[PDB]
Amino acid sequence: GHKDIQMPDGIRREEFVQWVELLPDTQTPSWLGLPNNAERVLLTTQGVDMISKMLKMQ
Repeated sequence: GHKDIQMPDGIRREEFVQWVELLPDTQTPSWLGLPNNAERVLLTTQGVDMISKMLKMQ
């Protein structure tokens, strides 16, 4: 949505490490610049891959 990542205003490394350690942890592909459906596409591909592996299994 309208929210976006804000770069730290600090000038020392400690502020940067505190900021990254305090990251929201709700990473979405939109962080990378990719569309948010990229995760859905990747999960679909992984599910198809698991289906193929299970089919090869028997």
